Amino acid sequence: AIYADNSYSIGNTPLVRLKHFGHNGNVVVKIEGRNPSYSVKCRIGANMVWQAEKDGTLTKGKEIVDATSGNTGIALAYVAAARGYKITLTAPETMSLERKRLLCGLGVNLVLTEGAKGMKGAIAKAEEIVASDPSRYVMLKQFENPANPQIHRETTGPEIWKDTDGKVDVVVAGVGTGGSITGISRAIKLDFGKQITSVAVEPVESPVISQTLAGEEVKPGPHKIQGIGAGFIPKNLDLSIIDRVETVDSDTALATARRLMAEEGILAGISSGAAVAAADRLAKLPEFADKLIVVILPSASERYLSTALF
Amino acid sequence: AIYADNSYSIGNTPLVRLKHFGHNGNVVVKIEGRNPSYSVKCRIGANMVWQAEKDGTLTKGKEIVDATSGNTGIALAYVAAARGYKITLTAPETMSLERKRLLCGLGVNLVLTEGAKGMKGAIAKAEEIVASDPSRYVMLKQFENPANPQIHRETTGPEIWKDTDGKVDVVVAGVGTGGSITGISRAIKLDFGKQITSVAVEPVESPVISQTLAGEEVKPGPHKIQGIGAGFIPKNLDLSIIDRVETVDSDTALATARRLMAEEGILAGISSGAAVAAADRLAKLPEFADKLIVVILPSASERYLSTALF
Repeated sequence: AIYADNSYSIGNTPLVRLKHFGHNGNVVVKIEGRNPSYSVKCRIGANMVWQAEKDGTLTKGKEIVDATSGNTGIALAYVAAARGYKITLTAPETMSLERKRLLCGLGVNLVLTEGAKGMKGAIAKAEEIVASDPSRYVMLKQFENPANPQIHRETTGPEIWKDTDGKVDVVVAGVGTGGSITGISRAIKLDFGKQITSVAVEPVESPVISQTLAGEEVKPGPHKIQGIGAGFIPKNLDLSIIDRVETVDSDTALATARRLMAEEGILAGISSGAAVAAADRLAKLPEFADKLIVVILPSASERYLSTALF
Repeated sequence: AIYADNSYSIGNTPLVRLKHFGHNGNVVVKIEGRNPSYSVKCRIGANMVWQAEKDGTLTKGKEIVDATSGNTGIALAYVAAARGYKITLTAPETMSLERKRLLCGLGVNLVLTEGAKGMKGAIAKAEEIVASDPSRYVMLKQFENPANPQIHRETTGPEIWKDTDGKVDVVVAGVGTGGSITGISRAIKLDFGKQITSVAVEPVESPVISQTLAGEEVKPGPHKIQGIGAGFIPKNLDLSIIDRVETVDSDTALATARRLMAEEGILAGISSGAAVAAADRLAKLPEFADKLIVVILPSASERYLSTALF
């Protein structure tokens, strides 16, 4: 029916079958670009704010502070705007000027730090701002805030189960904060009782989950797959539900993304191309030929036009 | 469940209540930016192609030719890509270079005409290309192709009826091709038996529907409300279901659009700001205080960032 504000309109994203990936239709994609803010992060921007209200840490008057690497800050921005919260978001001068303006036009009180050290400064500034008056601010902390995976367990997971009628066999998701694969896996494995195969995807340039699980020295490193590869293990990544970890390089993630536009008519971001390249690999293994593979496409295309993707 | 391709995933867009427009919640918006291609036009790109198949004019091998003023060409582009059709789209050198590239990355064989005369050349080229071999091409003709309003009568209309439980009293829609208000109005007035108020919206700069219905000389003229104000009466505009015509100027359409971002957390285009300004006007008339007003928001924000809107 009718949503009280734009925060409630999250989710119910479509599953679509791919024709030029997989084997006789075993790869189906879940299009999270089909959301407010054009990415999966709307789901956690909404729920981290709802939960902060449920527990009283968010009150009719307090101000949201956070630092953001991109999609999340827009999510929180639109939810704050929808629900009428002051929001401060911190980000260095290493930022897109189209990303600055979007945030600003969202009523974000944007904090511009120095580029140099990277995101460690703006994040430090984000705790710094809170440190001034903790009673005035609340930092939502997507990497460790459990409301992040709990929304995927409550929505994104059941949506997958429902739309496939319980027939999903594998789920393929890149990991940034890890909340996606976590919430979904728990949903399907624990609430819906089905021992699916949960596949984490990361960049071959910064393969810290793979290096970790194999006891190998952890060596994070630069990459272009925007949205994943945080370069450490996030607290919202539960390695206990991860069955398999696939790595994908940036160039293949791009080529796959472009390929989805030109052949599938699906316009998604570099991270969505990374996830499909991972799922395609598995789908074309005789052990997965009969199984139903569900791949999360984290974001939509038109918010990557001016980096590499175009 | 699972869509065979991205064309089938159109529609089921949300209704959201506005908090800073209308009077005690009588204005609710339908967010058509929440679609593949990020606009309502995905609905006609999909259906004009489906219907052309139903009637045999589109065959496994023919090529789509059309000229486009923007959103429609992306819609057709993604549907052609999804359904595996060659598409030629014509457009002058008066085009966004980010709009060119999106189309190109969609596998569009783009035709670049001369700017000078405007869109009359690229359209003429679009018939010109067909004129070479009509057996090779098919021109879908959104302004007069009835599959355009029939999709809104089949989907967008019933979605409104269903989500409001039949309680919608007024529908507010800007008119470009007119298919939106047409299909929706017929749906609700004729199929669902309810004598709602259908309100067309146009720019005060090019008020040809208003000048027409009042017998006044028709004087189209330049405007910035992208998506509406075609500067003539389209064949897919049935003035027989239009109860009222509101005009809105470009500056107010912008301000209203920005206002939806900053206060509602709804990121939409200039034409969506035009439609809400029209609906807000009516909503604050004592005669509409009790009635439920539904406003179509035709497109999403991130595809206007680089003109005026930002």
